[PDB]
Amino acid sequence: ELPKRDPPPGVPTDEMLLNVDKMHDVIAPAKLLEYVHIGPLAKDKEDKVKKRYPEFRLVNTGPGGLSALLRQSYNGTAPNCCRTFNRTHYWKKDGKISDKYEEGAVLESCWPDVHDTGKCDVDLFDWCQGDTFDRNICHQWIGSAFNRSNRTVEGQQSLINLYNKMQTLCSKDASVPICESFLHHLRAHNTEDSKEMIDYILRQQSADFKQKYMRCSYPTRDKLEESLKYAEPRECWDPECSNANVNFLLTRNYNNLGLCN
Amino acid sequence: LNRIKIAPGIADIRDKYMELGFNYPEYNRAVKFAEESYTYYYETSPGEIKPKFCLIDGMSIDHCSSFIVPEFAKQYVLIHGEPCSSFKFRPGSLIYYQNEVTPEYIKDLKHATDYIASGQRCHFIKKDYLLGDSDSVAKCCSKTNTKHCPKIFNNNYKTEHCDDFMTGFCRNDPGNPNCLEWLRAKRKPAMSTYSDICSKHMDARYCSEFIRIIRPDYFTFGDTALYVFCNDHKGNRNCWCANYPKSNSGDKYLGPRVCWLHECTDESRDRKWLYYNQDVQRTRC
Repeated sequence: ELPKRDPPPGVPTDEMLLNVDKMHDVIAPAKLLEYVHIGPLAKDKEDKVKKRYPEFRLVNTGPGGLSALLRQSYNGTAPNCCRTFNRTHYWKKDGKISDKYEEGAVLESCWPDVHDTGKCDVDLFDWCQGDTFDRNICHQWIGSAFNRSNRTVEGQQSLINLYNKMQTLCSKDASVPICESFLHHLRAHNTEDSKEMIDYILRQQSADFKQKYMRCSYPTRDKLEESLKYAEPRECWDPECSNANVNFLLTRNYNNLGLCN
Repeated sequence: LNRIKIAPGIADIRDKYMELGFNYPEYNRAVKFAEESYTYYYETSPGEIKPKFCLIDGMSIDHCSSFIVPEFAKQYVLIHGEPCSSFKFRPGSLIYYQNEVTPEYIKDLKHATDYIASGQRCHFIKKDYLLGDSDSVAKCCSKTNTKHCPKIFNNNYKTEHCDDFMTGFCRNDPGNPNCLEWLRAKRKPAMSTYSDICSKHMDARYCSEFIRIIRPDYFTFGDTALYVFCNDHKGNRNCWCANYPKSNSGDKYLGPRVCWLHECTDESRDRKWLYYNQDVQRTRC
């Protein structure tokens, strides 16, 4: 009786074949408001996926369980994000953090280009200023803080604020290896303002610092009056300057050392 | 329940008319319906493609997809669509509601018949390639296979999506030219990655290139590597401008003082074995 037609045979698409179980490398690098399509997802799976990817909203895009994850936030922490340039995310399980994905783990994602934003500045200021100093990390941090000069208003204020904070700190004791790196990078900046800041910082140093560290810049008069005799700068011969640590020379002295043969 | 007949359409071959008589004659009808829009290698509307087919509740999703050439299909996602009704016995038929044919009628028929099902019309929308697997990521980012890749993972590393994969890839093949195009974007995980590599293998030519990029702007990432490498390799000749072995002094020829040694005076042009503060002054002399 009825003129029956069976539907034309179904031919799926990639979307339809997608499986979120396989997609951690696809989903982690996604950005805010970018809809990451994940295939049909059954209702009894929604909680697992919401657990795993808590920074994302779970959305139903279409029929038959078709779905997507939409990133909402970066909830990775300064302790785990700021003390490294290595990693943009980590997977968390049982109080432990692992670089590699493990099932049962929850993904946390670091804020992008975070160091250029200055949101790590309060963490590293503490961390690097102690026995918690990691030379490589802590140097890198100051280097790149300077590079925020040509970037963003946020990063330029960052730069400014940190610079103010570091002036006041390093005036107290420029020996602390964090302040050594600061001065090192001012020298690298190599403008009038970076030079006179060094001299400013250096000129506020303590009684012991100057005799322990700046003998080249503060010679004894016996030493000083020999220098007058020669048209070679004092630095080109003075044994106190061949030894000395260049990060604690004043600009004049630092300049002068380059002029010898 | 009698004289079922399929009347041809006037215009759309896909469109048809289903005529029918009934035991109750007040239910008599001439229903317009369409089916099987041809397989599409193109779009119905701006960014849209809507097959002339009603997806009854419970019908397999792929049935919408059967009317799109599979290559052209990879880009498109299937979202929800407006309520439609279909003939159970001929499921996937799109009923058009025109004149005598009216939602009341259809609501009513269902009440009295199992010859009516309902669903949503197939609505496809254009986005980009989906990429649901790790290998799919590796192929796109490394550029060993590029063909079915979205822009986010195939823009010569402009955006950052590939940094996770390239972090591990390039650790293994630092010399890879793509690892170098990646590093040339100067985002912090690349630079950081190469500071680790070159701290171990500074003597490679890729470390030369590493240094060549990061300077002038991100020089610290090279200085860090030089320091550790030369700390870990005191026997290497090329290290002695940066860590000169007099026990009291390895800082001896840093900064201004670099011009003092004849060796460190340009002999070879090899920036990498002198720190930034150092090789600035070399030229200054």
